[PDB]
Amino acid sequence: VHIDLSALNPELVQAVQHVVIGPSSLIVHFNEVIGRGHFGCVYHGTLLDNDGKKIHCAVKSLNRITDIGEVSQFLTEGIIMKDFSHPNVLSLLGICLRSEGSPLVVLPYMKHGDLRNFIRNETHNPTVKDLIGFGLQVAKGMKYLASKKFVHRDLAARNCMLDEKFTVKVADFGPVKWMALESLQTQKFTTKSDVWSFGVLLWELMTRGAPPYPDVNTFDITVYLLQGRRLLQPEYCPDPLYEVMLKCWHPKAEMRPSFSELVSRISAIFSTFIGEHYVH
Ligand SMILES: COc1cc2nccc(Oc3ccc(NC(=O)c4c(C)n(C)n(-c5ccccc5)c4=O)cc3F)c2cc1OC
Repeated sequence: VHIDLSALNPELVQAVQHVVIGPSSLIVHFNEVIGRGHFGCVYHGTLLDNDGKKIHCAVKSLNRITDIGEVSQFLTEGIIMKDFSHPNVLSLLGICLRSEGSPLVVLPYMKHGDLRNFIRNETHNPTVKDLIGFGLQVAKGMKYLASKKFVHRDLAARNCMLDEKFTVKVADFGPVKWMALESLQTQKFTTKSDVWSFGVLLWELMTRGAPPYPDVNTFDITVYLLQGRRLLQPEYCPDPLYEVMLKCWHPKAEMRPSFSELVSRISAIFSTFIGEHYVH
């Protein structure tokens, strides 16, 4: 991969400079990988500040970026994300623009990986409170994103990260069994469609990572929803939380709760529960 960085626009390169990091602070370990490939080609990295203080990070290689249009899109994506600062939204540590090799994305290392795999792992013992807690953290990261007027487009348990402190980090912003009714038939995406996906995400949490709609095909989902059928209440899901889920799957997007309202409602439910193995 050889990208001509001189073909990039002067004004956009200037705008991206505050997001750029390079070999004077970042060591990429190209011989050691992270994960199975859902998040792409990801390597271990180490970022150092001016005094030599080391930070563990994940370095993603954008191997499909070939032309200057794609690099330009990538830059702006980096600009947008670098502004974001919330405990429940994954940080962008920086990006690398290189003359040789694919563009790179630098994120803080997430010890416990993604949320779906954490909750499916039978050696972990989250309580009902723990799972509600994880859902509450997702809602707050989504509340911040919605306040910044950003549409996620791919919200699901698999796309939320878990750090060493068990802080949930919403990620992969910027999957038909997760899509709102209106997204499936009009291809439109809004904060309200993110709300539907959050409902499915909550359902995944209470089932500890069960696959949604196991007995309906991906092409039969639209009609299933139009017949007024919904995901069944999980064994460990309390009735008030199941109500929240059903409200998230309202056929009319505008009647769905906002993330502000969801944080409020889930916060109330969460406090009624006792017993937690993973404290954030
Ligand atoms: C221990 O196991 C793991 C630890 C892990 N630790 C950290 C990160 C991990 O994975 C990733 C998670 C998220 C992303 N990226 C995003 O969320 C991105 C967003 C929102 N934007 C906007 N961009 C973007 C796109 C263009 C330009 C600028 C940023 C992104 O790259 C990348 C990853 F590699 C891990 C995966 C692990 O196992 C799989």
